[PDB]
Amino acid sequence: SDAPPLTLEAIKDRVLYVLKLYDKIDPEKLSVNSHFMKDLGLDSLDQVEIIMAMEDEFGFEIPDIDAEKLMCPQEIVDYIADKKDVYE
Amino acid sequence: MNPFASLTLTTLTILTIPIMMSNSNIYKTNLYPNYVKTTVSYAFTLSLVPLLMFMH
Amino acid sequence: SFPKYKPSRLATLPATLDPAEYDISPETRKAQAERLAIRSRLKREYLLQYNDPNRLGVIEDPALIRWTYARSANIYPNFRPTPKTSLLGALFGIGPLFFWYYVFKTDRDKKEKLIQEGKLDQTFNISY
Amino acid sequence: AFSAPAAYLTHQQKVLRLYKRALRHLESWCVHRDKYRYFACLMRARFDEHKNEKDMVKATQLLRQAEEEFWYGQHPQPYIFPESPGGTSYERYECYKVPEWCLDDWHPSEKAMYPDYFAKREQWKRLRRESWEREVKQLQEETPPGGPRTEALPPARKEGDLPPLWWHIVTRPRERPM
Amino acid sequence: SKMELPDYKQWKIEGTPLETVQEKLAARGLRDPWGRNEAWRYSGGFANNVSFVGALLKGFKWGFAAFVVAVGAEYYLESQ
Amino acid sequence: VHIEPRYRQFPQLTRSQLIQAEFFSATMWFWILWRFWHDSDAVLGHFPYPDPSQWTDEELGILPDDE
Amino acid sequence: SGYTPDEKLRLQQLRELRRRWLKDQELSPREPVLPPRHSIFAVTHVLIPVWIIHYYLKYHVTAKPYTVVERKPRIFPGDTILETGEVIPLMKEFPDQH
Amino acid sequence: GAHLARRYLGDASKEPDPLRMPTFPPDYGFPERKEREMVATQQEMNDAQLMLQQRDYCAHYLIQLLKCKRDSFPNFLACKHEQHDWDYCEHLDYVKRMKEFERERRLLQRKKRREQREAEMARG
Amino acid sequence: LINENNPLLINSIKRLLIGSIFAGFIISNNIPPMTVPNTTMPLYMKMTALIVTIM
Amino acid sequence: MLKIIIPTTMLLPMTWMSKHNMIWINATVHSLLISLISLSLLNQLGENSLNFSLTFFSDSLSAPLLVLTTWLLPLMLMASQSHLSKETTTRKKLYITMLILLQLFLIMTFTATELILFYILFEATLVPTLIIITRWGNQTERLNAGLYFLFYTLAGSLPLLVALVYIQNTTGSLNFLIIHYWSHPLSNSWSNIFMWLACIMAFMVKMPLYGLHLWLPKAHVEAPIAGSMVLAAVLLKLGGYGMMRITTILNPLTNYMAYPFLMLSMWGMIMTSSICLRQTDLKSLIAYSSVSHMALVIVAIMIQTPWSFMGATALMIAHGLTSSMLFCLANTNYERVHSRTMILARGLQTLLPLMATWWLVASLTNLALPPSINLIGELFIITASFSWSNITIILMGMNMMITALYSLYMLITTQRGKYTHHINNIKPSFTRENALMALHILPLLLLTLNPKMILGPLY
Ligand SMILES: CCCCCCCCCCCCCCCCC[C@@H](O)O[C@H](CO[C@H](O)CCCCCCCCCCCCCCC)COP(=O)(O)OCC[N+](C)(C)C
Ligand SMILES: CCCCCCCC/C=C\CCCCCCCC(=O)O[C@H](COC(=O)CCCCCCC/C=C/CCCCCCCC)COP(=O)(O)OCCN
Ligand SMILES: CCCCCCCCCCCC(=O)SCCNC(=O)CCNC(=O)[C@H](O)C(C)(C)COP(=O)(O)O
Repeated sequence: SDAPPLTLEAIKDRVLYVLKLYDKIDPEKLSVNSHFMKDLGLDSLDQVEIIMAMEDEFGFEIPDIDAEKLMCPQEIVDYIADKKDVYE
Repeated sequence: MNPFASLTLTTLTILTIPIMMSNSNIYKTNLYPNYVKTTVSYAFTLSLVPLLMFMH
Repeated sequence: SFPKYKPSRLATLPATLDPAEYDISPETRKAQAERLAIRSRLKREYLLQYNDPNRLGVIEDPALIRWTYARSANIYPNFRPTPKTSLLGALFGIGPLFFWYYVFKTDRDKKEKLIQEGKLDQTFNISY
Repeated sequence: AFSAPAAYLTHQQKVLRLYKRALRHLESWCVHRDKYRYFACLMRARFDEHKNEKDMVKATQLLRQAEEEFWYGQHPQPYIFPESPGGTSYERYECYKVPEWCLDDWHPSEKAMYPDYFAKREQWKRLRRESWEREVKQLQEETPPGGPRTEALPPARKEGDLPPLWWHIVTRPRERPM
Repeated sequence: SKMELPDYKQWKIEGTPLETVQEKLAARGLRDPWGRNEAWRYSGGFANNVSFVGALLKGFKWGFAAFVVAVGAEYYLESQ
Repeated sequence: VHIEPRYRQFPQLTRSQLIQAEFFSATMWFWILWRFWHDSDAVLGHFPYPDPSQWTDEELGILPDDE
Repeated sequence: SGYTPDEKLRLQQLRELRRRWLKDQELSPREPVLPPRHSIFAVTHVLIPVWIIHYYLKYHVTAKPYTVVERKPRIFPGDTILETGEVIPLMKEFPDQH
Repeated sequence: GAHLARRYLGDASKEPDPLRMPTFPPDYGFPERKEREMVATQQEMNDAQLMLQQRDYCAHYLIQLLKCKRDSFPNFLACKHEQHDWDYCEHLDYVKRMKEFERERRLLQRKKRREQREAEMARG
Repeated sequence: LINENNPLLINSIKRLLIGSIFAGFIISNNIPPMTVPNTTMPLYMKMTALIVTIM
Repeated sequence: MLKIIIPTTMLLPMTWMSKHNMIWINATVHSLLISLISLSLLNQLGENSLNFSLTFFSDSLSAPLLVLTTWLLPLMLMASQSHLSKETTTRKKLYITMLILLQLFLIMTFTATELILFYILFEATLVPTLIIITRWGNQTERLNAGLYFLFYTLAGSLPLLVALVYIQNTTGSLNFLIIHYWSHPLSNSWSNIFMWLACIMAFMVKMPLYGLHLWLPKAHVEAPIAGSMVLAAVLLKLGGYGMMRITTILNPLTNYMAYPFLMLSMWGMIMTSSICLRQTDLKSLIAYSSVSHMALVIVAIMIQTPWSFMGATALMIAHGLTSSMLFCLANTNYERVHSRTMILARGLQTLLPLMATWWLVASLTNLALPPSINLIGELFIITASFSWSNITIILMGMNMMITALYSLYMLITTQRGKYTHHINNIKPSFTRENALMALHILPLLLLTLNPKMILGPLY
């Protein structure tokens, strides 16, 4: 029928897959708890691009006020889970 | 009486039958859309005949 | 450098193009903080009632009652006969009446004058 | 939508918002991905050229000029996500959202079906009832005497406590209710 | 269901227009860090695509063959 | 029928859909060619346009400018 | 920049509560506890209406004048009339510019 | 179209006006014009229920086409020769109208030129 | 998520496909002549629609 | 006619001798039986009227009015028994007595042969209505509105009496039959002009005419559900019926004296229809729509053509039914939210589906959707006005465009959108409310099959 019931593991895998694609972030050092500024040394304009990449990946728009607060892959995964009403 | 008038009137009147069944136990089932589609197909098939008579 | 965008009544000036958001002084920040304080206090007052389990009914909003009362019941006590009000009332309530009266009277006089001379071609004019 | 707004946006917030908006309108203009990548890297370089400018007057003037450039060069029909406010599916399913309190008006015959769901609903209702006074007390202690400065709400700082004003946030119907 | 993502290391911009983009930025002094994320748009069945005239003449060969065989049959049958 | 999402790969296709698309495209093209071969006059015309300059003055009844 | 510790903690608690509530919206296997021909379509949907309409038109509508008015049938030279047996003369010796 | 270019840009008084045509007598230059012949009289056209537009000098071919169409109904690809004949008659009528247009154009060009030459011969 | 392999959609579109292919020829040949055709036209005007379309 | 009058009077002791928990049932049942009996009056002749006696008569114009009046009481009883639950028994009986007296006075008014008795009952109809409005209304404005209802009417109707007793002093009779048969033309003099004004303004106030309509948005809004129902459905038609009756003696002066009233009505249609577009009060919106509809009846009566008369009668009946249904629909939501604000309660279609359907049907009938009798009346009036003057089609069509604008708007704001969050006391619709809606709407659709029964004596 329509799209399958996307779950938490799917969202986490998609977020890490998008992040690993990015040239700047080293795939080995990247973790789901990795802070974008302290751990990987990215700037704010780069965080904006990461947010836009996730926006394109999942096909929905995150407001800027909500977008600025996201600094970990786990944070983005949790935000997408709350938006999509994903409980597993 | 020639069947032209009867067929033309039947074409229009048989479209209203599923509307009369909107309170019956077909409207609360999942077979209603297929029923309406079949009714429309039958109406088209019936309406094809007066068209043939006109082309004749 | 570029063709300037000029605002209008039905197409206002954008939030990015107003100078007020680019000439900031401390009193502006103080006013913004006060506005946030009022909005937050109102929001908390609403949310305290909204989330209450014991509440049953409608949370009555004083702003809506004020709006309705101002639009309906507070207009006459605040009305003064002034040259602007008098002219506007006289025009908007009198001019259309005599305008339409002149139009219809002229048309009907023309029609009756045509009828009397017997040149209207009123054949098949059974129903009226 | 989920975060409490602030009194104002700082210079950094404004320039980041302008960057995102300009990138989105550039993508709207540059339909294909390779061309969009080229011109987006060019736009990123153009933003980075004044990354470490310290005089705020010149920074604000450049921001104003960039805003004028964006307004003149914006796409008349920019791309909008379907569920976004300007999208084609923004409020499509709002007609199917039904508040939970309507379940209180169901007939006993209707409640005869789904008994487990209504037992769990009674559990939820009692949980809501038993924690309201603690939430009100916590709100009345944490808040300043003058009143809340920001719409931000506090978490539950005790153990057997729930975050104050949680019932309507938790009991949201769905994004695809039916 | 029960389907996992492919390897993230297979996405290369090699042979794609993203390479032309990469050289065009490199000639200016900048880099494109999101080129690989788009690589899947040129990798699989999306690697080759038809043109407009090719799209219009999608089934010209089979229809033309049917047309010629039908004409050849009917013309020779007409000579009774 | 049961196909699955593929995530950045060309979606799974079935034989029937390709054969039906090709068959209908070929049918349309054969129809166009058949009608062109049998009903060419519908496009190219059937009667030629006469040139008014080719009509003699006697054909249109013109006196030789003296009467 | 980023979540404050109180904001983040409140988000975790609200997220846990919302996830539990969403899990509570699920149905048990028994949950909907309900309390205690070949061509028959074409005869009750086509045959019956057409019978009624034919009867009504033939014996009620036609009983009044001008209720059902027909266009006059076309007549061409060489035709034969079924009512009077008359024949229509042919169409006057075509010039036959062949 | 060229006629439109000649009329709207050049001298408009050298070419016919479609609303006012013909202006010359039909026997002005022709020594003997025979009446145009019609085959189907009013009665057959009335019986065939032809439209007032269709009741032109090609009506007989149209009547034959309608008759053969009615007779051979199920096979609708038999009325080719009759349709060809009716279309040929219509084409001939259109060429007749074009001939009338060209005749009036040439007569109008000749008339004004002849009168202007007579006036020039009367200059002195 | 591209998946068009559902019989309802295929049949519904295919019926109107056959219609949009053959209905013009079918209908044009059974209706009687309702007007007088334009038999004589200039060649550059008979083809005007086609060159305008391809241009 | 006494076969309907006497049971109506007998309804009073039956209500007053009933038990404390049985007044509503008996009243509803016997009022329905009386309406069934009154249905027999629809068998009218084609030439003259049904002259029952020297006192009462029935015509093709008054029979549908009588039928509607008799049918309205059971609906009023059904709608009034919800908000009067906590009331004491004696006050409930007083309310039912007021309703029964109003119905009896209306039946007597719509059948009086003499003009003076018609005036007496037409003025007597004021007391029960004023008592209902000023005693069982909800807000403090119900007092002021009552005065506006009491003095607007009388100031128009008191000169009429002075005219009526004058006419009998010159012609010798006020019986409508003798008046019609012995009718004489009216000369063009100042005395005749003021006689024309005296006989007309009494009914112009009741319609009401634009300019003399300020009492209606107060009285209809401030009255309880039954009061507003009887005001819109029947009490507004008294002016139209009286004008239709009395215009016979006003000819041929009506040719010249109708110009100001025609202008006022044709501009007031647009004015009130535009006012309906910006209305924070739903009940006021319905009340203003009522005036916008009645201006059409005023125009139709003024232009004096048979088509206009039939259209005006049909429009009167249709508007009465539609306005009653709309007032009931508004009161349904008012009894839940306890506020008349149109934007307070939104998205009700999600919570109340069948009531949303009732809203949709009422709105469709309000904007004159064919082949409803609203459309029949409006179209007949428009055709008659076009015969009167073609330029009228500029305004009338405009009114139509506005009429659909404020109707569906009313349907969209209250039913569509998303429900307001803080409201949580919306209970499912009761069987009484749905039955009232159905009994309002089913005769409206049934009258389409036999429109000649509400097309008046000119048919
Ligand atoms: C807010 C809405 C309220 C309701 C409005 C009610 C409308 C009532 C209007 C009555 C219609 C006309 C009344 C009198 C008829 C003619 C009026 C006059 O303008 O016409 C001329 C009349 O001549 C002079 O103008 C006399 C009238 C002058 C004095 C009247 C004062 C007008 C001021 C407006 C008053 C406002 C009306 C509402 C008051 C509250 C015609 O010239 P003439 O041929 O010689 O007279 C013909 C009549 N004859 C045959 C009997 C002799
Ligand atoms: C809610 C507000 C509505 C107001 C309605 C009231 C206006 C009604 C019109 C004025 C009423 C006066 C008519 C009373 C009965 C007249 C009958 C009659 O024909 O008698 C006339 C008498 O006519 C009059 O005297 C009338 C004069 C007016 C007196 C009262 C003045 C009231 C205001 C008049 C002008 C305003 C009218 C319209 C105002 C519109 C309302 C806003 C002639 O009698 P004879 O003695 O036989 O004379 C002929 C033989 N020689
Ligand atoms: C289709 C498009 C239409 C046209 C669009 C026009 C767009 C114009 C582009 C030009 C934009 C500018 O000049 S740029 C605005 C000029 N002013 C400044 O740059 C002030 C200094 N800003 C900072 O230092 C910030 O911190 C920051 C650099 C963001 C780093 O923040 P992070 O710590 O988070 O990395």
